[PDB]
Formats: sequence, C-alpha cells, structure tokens
Amino acid sequence: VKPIFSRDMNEAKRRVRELYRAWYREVPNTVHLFQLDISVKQGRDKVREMFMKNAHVTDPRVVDLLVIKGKMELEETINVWKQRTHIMRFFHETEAPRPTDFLSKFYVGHDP
Amino acid sequence: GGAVMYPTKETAHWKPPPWNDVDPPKDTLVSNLTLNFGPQHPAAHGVLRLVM
Amino acid sequence: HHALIPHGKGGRSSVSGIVATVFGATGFLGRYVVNHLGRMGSQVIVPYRCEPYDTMHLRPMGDLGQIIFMEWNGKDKDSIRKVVEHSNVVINLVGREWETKNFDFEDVFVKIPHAIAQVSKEAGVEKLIHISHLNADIKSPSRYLRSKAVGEKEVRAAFPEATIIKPSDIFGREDRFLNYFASMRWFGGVPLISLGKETVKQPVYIVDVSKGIINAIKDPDAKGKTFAFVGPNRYLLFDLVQYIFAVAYRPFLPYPLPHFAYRWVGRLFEVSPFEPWTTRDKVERVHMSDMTLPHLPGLEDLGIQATPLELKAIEVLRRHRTYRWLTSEMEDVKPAKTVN
Amino acid sequence: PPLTLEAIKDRVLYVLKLYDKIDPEKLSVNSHFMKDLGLDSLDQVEIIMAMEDEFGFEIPDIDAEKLMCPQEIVDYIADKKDV
Amino acid sequence: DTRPTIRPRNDVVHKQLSAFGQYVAEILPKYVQQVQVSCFNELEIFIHPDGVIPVLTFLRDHTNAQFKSLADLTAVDVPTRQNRFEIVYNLLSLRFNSRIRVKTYTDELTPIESSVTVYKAANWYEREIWDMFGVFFANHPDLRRILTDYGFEGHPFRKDFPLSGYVELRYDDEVKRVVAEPVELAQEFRKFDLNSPWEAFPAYRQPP
Amino acid sequence: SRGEYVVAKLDDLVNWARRSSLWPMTFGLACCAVEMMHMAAPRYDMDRFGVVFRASPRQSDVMIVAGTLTNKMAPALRKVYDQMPEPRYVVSMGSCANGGGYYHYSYSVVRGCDRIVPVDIYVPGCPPTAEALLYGILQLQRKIKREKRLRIWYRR
Amino acid sequence: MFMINILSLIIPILLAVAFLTLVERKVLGYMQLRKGPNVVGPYGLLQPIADALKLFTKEPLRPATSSISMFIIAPILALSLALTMWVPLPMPYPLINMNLGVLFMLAMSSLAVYSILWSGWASNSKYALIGALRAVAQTISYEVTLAIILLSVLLMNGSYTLSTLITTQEHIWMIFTSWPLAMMWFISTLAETNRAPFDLTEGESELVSGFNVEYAAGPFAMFFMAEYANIIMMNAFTAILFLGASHDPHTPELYTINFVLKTLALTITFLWIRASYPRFRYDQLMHLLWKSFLPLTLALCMWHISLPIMTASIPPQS
Amino acid sequence: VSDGSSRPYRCKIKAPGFAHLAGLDKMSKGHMLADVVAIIGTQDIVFGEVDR
Ligand SMILES: NC(=O)C1=CN([C@@H]2O[C@H](COP(=O)(O)OP(=O)(O)OC[C@H]3O[C@@H](n4cnc5c(N)ncnc54)[C@H](OP(=O)(O)O)[C@@H]3O)[C@@H](O)[C@H]2O)C=CC1
Ligand code: SF4
Repeated sequence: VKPIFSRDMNEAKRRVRELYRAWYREVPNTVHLFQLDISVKQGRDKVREMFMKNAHVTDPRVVDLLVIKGKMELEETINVWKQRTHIMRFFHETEAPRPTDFLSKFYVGHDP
Repeated sequence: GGAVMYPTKETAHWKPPPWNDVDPPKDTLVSNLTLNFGPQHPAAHGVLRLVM
Repeated sequence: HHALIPHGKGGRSSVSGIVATVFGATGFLGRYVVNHLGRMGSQVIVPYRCEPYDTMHLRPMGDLGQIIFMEWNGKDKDSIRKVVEHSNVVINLVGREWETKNFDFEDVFVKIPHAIAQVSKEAGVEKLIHISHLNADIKSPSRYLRSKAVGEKEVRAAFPEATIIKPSDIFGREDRFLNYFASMRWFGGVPLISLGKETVKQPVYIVDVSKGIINAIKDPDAKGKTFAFVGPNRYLLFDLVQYIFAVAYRPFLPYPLPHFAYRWVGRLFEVSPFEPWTTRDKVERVHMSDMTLPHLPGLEDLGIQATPLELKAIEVLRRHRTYRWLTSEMEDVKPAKTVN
Repeated sequence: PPLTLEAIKDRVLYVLKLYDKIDPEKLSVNSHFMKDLGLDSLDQVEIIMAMEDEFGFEIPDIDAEKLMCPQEIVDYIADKKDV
Repeated sequence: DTRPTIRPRNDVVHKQLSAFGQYVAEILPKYVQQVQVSCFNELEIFIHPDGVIPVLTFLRDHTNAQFKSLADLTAVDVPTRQNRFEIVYNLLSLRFNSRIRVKTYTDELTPIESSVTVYKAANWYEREIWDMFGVFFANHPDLRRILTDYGFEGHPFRKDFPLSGYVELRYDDEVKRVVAEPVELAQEFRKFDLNSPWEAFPAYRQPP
Repeated sequence: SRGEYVVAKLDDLVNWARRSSLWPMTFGLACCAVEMMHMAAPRYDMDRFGVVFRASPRQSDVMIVAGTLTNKMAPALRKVYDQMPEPRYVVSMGSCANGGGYYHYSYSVVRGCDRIVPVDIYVPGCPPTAEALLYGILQLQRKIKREKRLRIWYRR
Repeated sequence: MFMINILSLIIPILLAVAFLTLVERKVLGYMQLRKGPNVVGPYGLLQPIADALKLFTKEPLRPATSSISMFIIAPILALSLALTMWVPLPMPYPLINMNLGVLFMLAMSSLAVYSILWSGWASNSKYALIGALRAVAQTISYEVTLAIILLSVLLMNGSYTLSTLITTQEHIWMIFTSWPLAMMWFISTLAETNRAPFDLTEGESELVSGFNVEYAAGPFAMFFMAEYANIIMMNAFTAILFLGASHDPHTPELYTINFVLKTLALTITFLWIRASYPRFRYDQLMHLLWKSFLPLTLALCMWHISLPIMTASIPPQS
Repeated sequence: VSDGSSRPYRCKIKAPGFAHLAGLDKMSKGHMLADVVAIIGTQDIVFGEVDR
C-alpha cells in the first residue's frame, strides 16, 4: 500500500523520536506558560505514558498518523491554543479510580 | 593584520572589522503581538476566536 | 428504612444511595464534601442560614434534582427535623472560628452538634459524621477547642454510633490557615510567639479531608470510630511560615512578639463587626502545637494517602505572589525542614 | 581552557549519574545503555537531550541511534569539538 | 408522468450533461472510472483517487470546462466498503452555467492529494474532512482541527462514532477548571426503528 | 429594634441599586443572541429599565448565556464568568443553554450552562421571545429585590 | 468661606456629571426611536443614583498582573484634574483668577492624559496597552492644533486671562470672527476628551473597553465621572471662548444662566454627534489632525496675527 | 444523500460564510486592527452556518 510519510518502521520510529524530543523539551515551557500546579517530571512522565500507550503499533502508516496527530497536539500547546483545562485533561483527576479486579467489579455493578 | 598590533589572550578572540564596515545584521527578529480577538469581543459575534 | 441500591457507573448521572444532609456546606470544607457527594450521584440536601446567593456555587456540583437547598435554624430543632427527615447520612460541618453576637463557641460547637445528633436519632438516620478538631481538649487554652471537646462527648451521648473526625489544620484554596499567614505581609513583619520555634503543626489538605469523609460513609466499619486527619509531615511554625512566604516570594521578616502583646493585638481585631482578621482564640490555637494521637485511625486507614503540603501549596499561595513571581514553577522553592 | 578527552568523559559520566534510571553500579564508560544499564529507546533519547544541554550542540537522531555507550558519546563529542 | 404533483423533467440538460460526461471521460480516461447523469440533471464523474489534482485542474482551466468555483467538498462514510470514505467535489462553472461532481475514495490510512493548489477554497474543506472523518490530505499547507474541541479525540462524522460521543464537560469546584468525564446521560437517546418492512420503490430493487 | 430597621432599610437601598442598574455583558452565542438584540431594540428597549449592555466582563453584573454552549466554548464561558466581579448573576436564555435543546444528544454540546456556571433565571424558548427574555430579566430584578444580604449579616 | 466655595464648585459638578449620564442615555434613546431610563424614578431621574450605588457597592478587583500603585493613582489623577480644570472658569466670576488661566487649562489637560496612559500601562493587559498607545497617538494629533487654535482665538483677547473673554465679546460673539477656528477647536475638543468619532482610547466595539477594561466598581466610576466632567468643562470652555454672554455686574445670575444654557447646548451637540457618526480609525484621526487642520491652523494663526496689526485693532494688554 | 429509507444518510451543508471566513486572512493583508472589524462585518458571517 502507498505510504504516508515512511516506507519502513525504522523510518517511522525516527519521526516518533523527533516528536518525543519536541514534546520533552516543551514540557518545561508548558508548565511555566500555563501556570500548571504539577512538576516538570509529571508532565514528562505523562508524555512518556501517552507515547507508551501506542507502543504495540506495527503498521508504519498508523505510526505516521499518530505522529501527525502528535504534532497537531504539540502545536496547540506551543501556540497556547489549548488551555489549562485542555492540558490537565490528560491527568484525570475528577475521575474516580475504577478497579480492574474481578471481585471489585463484581461488588460495584454489572460492568463486564 | 588583526584588530590590534599587540594582541593579548582576551583580545585575540576578537576578529577584525568587516571590509565595508557593514556588520552582519542580527537575527534577533522582533516578535509580534498574538492578540486574542476572542469570542467575548463584541465585534467577534460571540463565538469567534480570532488569533491575530 | 431509606435504603437505596446504587446504580450507574459512579458518575454525575448515577445513583449512589448516599442521600445526605451536609450541615454547614456553605464553607471551606462544605464545598468539597458536597462536590465529592455530587459527582458520585448522591442526593445532597444542603441546609443554609445565609443568603441563597452565597449557596449559588454549590448548584453546579450535582445533577438535576441532586442538590436540594432548604433553610434551617440552629436554634430550632423543627428546622433540623425537616432537613434530616429523609437522609440516611448526616454530616455536621457547622463551625465558626470567631464568637458572634448571637452565637458563641458553646452555641456552635456544643448546642448545635448535640441538636443535630439528637434529632438524627429521632428521624432514624443511619450514619453521622461529626467534625471536631485534632487539638480538642477539655482543658485547652482556647475556648474554641474547649467547646470542640464538650460537643464531641455530647454527640456520642446523643448519637452512639457516630463517626467523629478530628482534622488538624485543613489547608486549601479558600483556607483560613495558609491564607492567614500569607496575609500577614500587609502588617509589616510576621509576629510569632517565641519566633514560632515552640509550635509544631501538621496541616491536612482539603481534598484529603473531604475524601476521608466520603470514604468514611462508604466504609461500613466507620460507625462509632474516632478518626484523626493529619498531614504526612510535621513542621515547626517558623519553618512552615517561612515556606509559606517562600513559594509566595514575599520578604519574610519574623519578629518575636510576647504572648501578652499578641493576645492584646488579637483583642483589637475582634472589634470588627464583620469577620475578624484574627482572634484571641485564633492566636492561641495557632501558637498551640498540634497533638499526636497514634491510637486513632487516620486517612491511611480509609485508603486515602495524605498529600504532602509541598505538592498542593503552590495552588493556594500563587494568588499571593506579585506579577514578577506568578509564572514560577512549584519546584524552585525547596521543601521546608520537617520535624519527623 | 582547552577541552580534553578526560573532561568530556567526566562531564558525560556526571550527566549519566544525574539520570535516575541509570543505576550507578553498572555505570561505566564501556557499559551499554540498553544491554547493561537497562534503558529504553526513549531513555536513550532523554540521555542524548541531556548531553545536548550539557555540551550545547545539536545531535541529529542519525547520530543518536549510533550512540549507545558512554564512550561512544565521548567520542562523538570529541569529534564534534575536534578534541 | 404529468400534472402538477409530478416534477417536470428537462431532457435537454440531461443530454447536454451526458455529452459533457462522455467528453470528460474521453479526455481523461486514465482516472475517470464511471460517469452518471441523475434524472434531475446532475452530472457525476467518478475518479480514481490519484486523479484528484489532474481532473480538478482540467475542470478548472479547460476552455470547455470553466469550473472555477469550488461549490463544496465533503466526505461520505459508508463503512460497508473497503474505502469507506467517499470524497465528493462540487464544482460550479459560471461560464457555462452548470455544475459537476467528482467522487473519489480513500481508506482510513491512504492519504489524498490536497486540491489547495487547484482551488484555494479547498483548504478549510479538507481541514473539516480531516477533523470529521479522519481522512488525511497530503501536501496540505495547514492541516489541523477546525470544528472539534482542541483536545478532542476521535472523528465524529464517522458512521461508527457514537452520536453522544465518549466524553462530556462540566465545571469542578475542586480543580477550579472545566474537566472532561465519560459521558453519562440522564435520559438515553431513544433509538427508533422506523423502516417499513415493505419495499417502497421497485425501481431501486437490488438483485437477490 | 432600631438596628434591624436601619439594616433592612440599607438592604433595600443596596438591593434597589443593584436590581435597577443591571449591566449584562455583550455575550451571545447563537440564535438566542438575535432575539437578545431585539430586547435592546426600540420596541422593548432594555436600556429603559436601566439594563445597559457593557462589553468587558469586569464592568458587568449579569451574564446572559444566549445560545448553545459547546464543549470548545465551555472553558471560555467559565473564565469570562469568573472575571465578573461579585455580585454577578447568570441568566440562561433558550433551551440550548438550559439543557442542550435541539442538540442535547450531541458529542460537542454541554447539556445546559448549569453544568458550567450557577444559573439564577432560566428563560425557556427556542428562541424565547424578546418579552420572554425581558420577563426573565424583570424576574431577576424581583429576585434581587428579595435579597436580604445585610439583614442576614445583622442576624449572623 | 473659600472652602465653601470649593465645595459649591465640586459637588454640583459631580451631580451634573451624574445627571449628564442619564441625559446622554435618554437623548441617544430618543434619537434611536427608544426611551432612555424611564423606570428608575420619575422619567429616570433616579438612574444615576442607582448606577453610583451599584458601582460603589460592587466588588473592585485588583488584577494579578497589575502594578497596584499606578493602577490606583491613575483614577485619582483623572478625577482630581477633571475637578481642578473648573477652578479658573469665569462664570461670571472665576473661583481662582489667574492671569494665565488658559495655559493652566492646557497644562491640566496634558497631565490628565497620563491617567489614561498609566491606567492602560498598569492594567497590564493587551487591550489596555493598545488603549494607552491610542491615547498617546490621540494626544500627539490634537495638542498642537489645540494650542495653535487657542492662541489664534486669544490674539483678539489681549491676554490669556479667561475673565477678559467676557469683555472681548461684549458686543459680538467671537465665533463671528473665527468660525473656522471654532469648527476646528470643536473637533479638537471632541478628539481630546476621547469622545464621538474619536472614542479610540475606549473603543467599545474594537477594544472591548479600552484602557479601562480591567477597571471595575469604584475606579471605573471615577474614570467615567472624570470623562464626563472633562466633557462639560471643555464645552464650558468652548462657550466662554466663542459664545460670549452678556454680564450685568449687578445681576451675575443673567450670565450664569446664559453660560449654563450654552454649555448644555454644546454637551447635547456632543451626544448628538455621538449618535450620528461612525468611529474614526486613529490612523485617520492623526492624518486628519496633521494634514487638514494643522496647515489650516497655521494659516489662520498667521491671519489672526496679521489682522489686528493691519486693521489697527490690537486688543489692550490689561 | 438518500439511502431509500425515511432518514437521510448524509446531509452536508454548504455555508456561504464558511468560504468567506476562510479568506479573511487573504482580505486582511496590510490592514489595521480596526479594518479587520470592518472586513469581518462586510463578509456577513453568522457562525451557526459556519460551525454546522
Ligand atoms: N482548618 C479548619 O478549618 C478546621 C476546621 N474544623 C471544623 O470542621 C468544620 C469545617 O468547616 P469549615 O470549612 O471550617 O467552615 P467555615 O468556617 O469555612 O464556614 C462555617 C460553616 O458553618 C456554618 N455555620 C457556622 N456557624 C453557624 C451557625 N451558628 N448557624 C448555622 N450555620 C453556621 C456556615 O454557614 P454560613 O456560611 O451560612 O454562616 C458555614 O457553612 C467546622 O466545624 C470547623 O470548626 C476542624 C479542624 C480544622
Ligand atoms: S434555544 Fe433554539 S434559538 Fe436558542 S440558540 Fe438554541 S437552537 Fe438557537
């Protein structure tokens, strides 16, 4: 199939690393500009966590699309198009912890 | 040649002036003002965020 | 009799069966207790003696019909009856740090608690959550802590199976502890008895206290237990205030003020018919070191791990900074020395 | 003051020490990042960014992929600085 | 038929559109796959997805096709096809007072050449197609969210995207900000099964 | 007592000033904003009651949410509300701002501005007529007239 | 007794400003097929009191990014100077009789500008900074023309004493002698007070609220009062300068009434202009004031210098 | 777009103001802030149709 930006996973992994460097070097500015009440480590760990969620992906086309969406998210953060509400949406705080144990799920509700 | 006839360690780092005395222009480009002509603005019809 | 089966996913439109009457919900802790109750889908009943305007901020905390506002009178048991009649949980947060014209520490920390506890038994309320103060002593130097101890015994007499919570010094965005010290900059220096070297405080975050109350209701074993909500670190008064003036980027000028002079200053600020900036009991309570009660369960027993003050102090004191130090992060200021 | 290989090695090792995930027991000039220190690709990228901050030059990812050992980092820095 | 209830049919425009469709198909056989003229005199040309720029540039610049105005640019999600997304171009020819349609197809991954170089109006239309459906347009000057929220995840106009979405907003007093939470509805959207069990139009009967 | 009488009279004076000089902010989101303009039109003339449309939120007393409150718009509406100096009031105009209206089951619509800001008056309609919005504002003036803020302070 | 005179010149001016707000609202309404404030009090006469009580019972907010000292000093300077520019006005007798009251008025106006500047600068907002820069540009455009026109029209007065203006116009209004200067002075006064077709410092439809966008409750009320007091004072200056009034030394009330009526007419024309024209662009304002007025002001200054000499009509020095 | 049922399969709406607002930057080149206010008004933009 026709590629999007890369023809090999190695080429696709290169763009992921480039995005990570841009994201990693942006977190100190994001905390400073948005006046976040978190630490630089928390944001950088959060960036790592979101990258690690899409770690099982093997199709280079999907990898390119994820980086394309990754750059779009970074542009909003750099340009302060996002707000403190948008930035802190990754750090789910109002959401109560949902246990993943069967017995805990059994006690709560009919959730399969 | 050089900046001074008897250069020292501090002065040796300093290069001679340009041949036409035209110093290379600096790249300290002036940043604009990203005013937010946002939704609340009366001329923005209430639901227009104009990032100018 | 009023037993409800929880339904949903614990969200805003869910059903939790935690129909509650939060007395004094129009206050620092009240807001968070109501918000935690509201987000789970609980029928929160909010009695209020203030103007409905002051209760407006509680309205978005719950879904449609999940936040009912109805007036109550602390000196009228009948008004208490109609607000706890259909509640399976009653939480008492009514408490003023200053004696008023018509209400004295005895009337707010003894009479009202007893009335709430007594009436709740009559209506058949299952669980009651009373909020005392860690340093509640029957012979305490402060009348505030004095009445806080008398009322604690009366609640257990009126309501034998009632959970009693003794928070240390709750700190938060609308707090009168962290903001209290940060607001002393307007008076020049920072008057501290013995320069704050003879007082140890263990403040608690507002969110942790609120989640402890909610977990106490959810916990089936909290009935009759006496909890003590404290923070994870103990600070000297001087070290704590210096850290408060550190993240606030204010010039810290501490001068030792003798106890009699500080009490005299406190008396002067009691003249204000509005909310006093400080009180004689406020001075004594601040100078009084926090008690340690290892024989009582805390936040840890309820599953909530206490949040260190260092992590949640930037939120409170950011508004107290000038334009120069608004965007500074929360990591530049080093944590104060803890006496642990 | 001119730059020396020993100074570059010392600065690189100090930066590696500053990295939390790197255990000092296995930390050596010859120890591979992933094979010995137990690091990921993203950890290597963070290390490269830290080295860029320490020495004040830009490392393209082409070279960063090559860099896998502290001695390799020292060699790259020396070549870029002509030391 | 005739009489006031029926809509009159104009054969002249039908013949003209059919002739012009044959003309376009002859000129561009490399990309044109199918040509149709609907009974209400609307011409559709079906183009292989690689023919976006060539066919549109021809329809814009050709002396016998001056479709210099991009009326619309939309996508249709048919999840029953390999290429579910169907990109539709609506053109207007002020010189000949007629309109034409160009239809291509694309997957959830295969990109489409951006027609910004052909029509400058295609910019925001392609941005909206990307935002709503997920179709990526290569060589696009600025592709980003145009209609959804800034931190929105998912493409809503897809047929498999739920009507109410997955997340909802509200103001929390604890965090002093608007927070996104999983969607919970006080009343569920009552889905209605309205299709009649009897065939309505015999002229569109598909083979068994 | 004389104390209550003075406080009650002072409370009436304070309430009368606030309710008779309501200054809504120029904040309109959708179809309902057009009918809001017709309340300021000569036929109904909101300025006749002292209701004057100021622009900056800091110089306003009422926020009339007139239109759909989308998710992208919700943080902007809250911040603009928070920047209003107290006492501030919110009037929800139209079914879109009340409970989502026509777009209640939409992925990008907040189901009523009540989830973002506390609302004092709900004006029903799609769009509510210029009298209906005027009725709601006049109802808000009556609600302010029943505000015993000082009278409660004397009994605190 | 002098303190009583100070109070009798300040408090009535503040009441006049308060009721001028209502007058403006009602005039705009009736020129827009509307009715001004008509519910609060009979014919809306109690609206200003309600507005003042609301503003002074409204919570004032101190911006986090704002420099507090300047943010508070600006409103005070604006009102104090607005109340001070009435001290030398001859109605018919001035409270403070200066030989150079006119230059005092010019200096007081020049200082008042800094209120808008500091309020804008200290507000620490982009819109406020834009408003302050627009005020700077506005004062750049009108000040020279204002001073030149004032000098030219005072060349027939003989001195900068304001009281002498009554005598000079004892037989004829000075507008019959300098009506082009009268038109240009009227437009310059419109531009100076940040008023009709020149409301660029505030810019309701373009800058939300301009320099005072971050001001609320009391300080905003003080800026509004200062603005309207400057409006009335400048219209009074226009009245005394061109629309002279008869003064019977034994019945000063005659002048006072005539003066008041002329000032009221000029303020009503200010509102009339406010509800009749679109707003300028401050680039166009500066271009107008520098390329259509200033050349003409210079030409008329030459003319009014040469005229008394060429006609042997030089006014007396004393 | 009709699939033969009683509910439309797809209903794309072409807003006249959607294309006009896309060219706002093109039209507002070399103009001041006050001119953009004029340019927004002259395009006759209602954001209900723009943001379908
Ligand atoms: N750090 C702390 O604040 C600590 C507090 N506590 C205690 O725990 C509780 C926490 O409440 P807190 O957040 O401090 O509350 P606030 O001091 O912020 O507000 C007091 C609340 O109690 C109500 N109230 C007070 N007195 C009366 C009265 N006489 N009649 C009716 N209602 C009354 C108020 O209603 P209204 O506003 O209408 O008057 C309001 O809801 C209090 O009992 C407090 O003493 C214990 C340990 C630490
Ligand atoms: S309530 Fe109706 S008229 Fe008002 S904004 Fe919503 S859809 Fe438009």
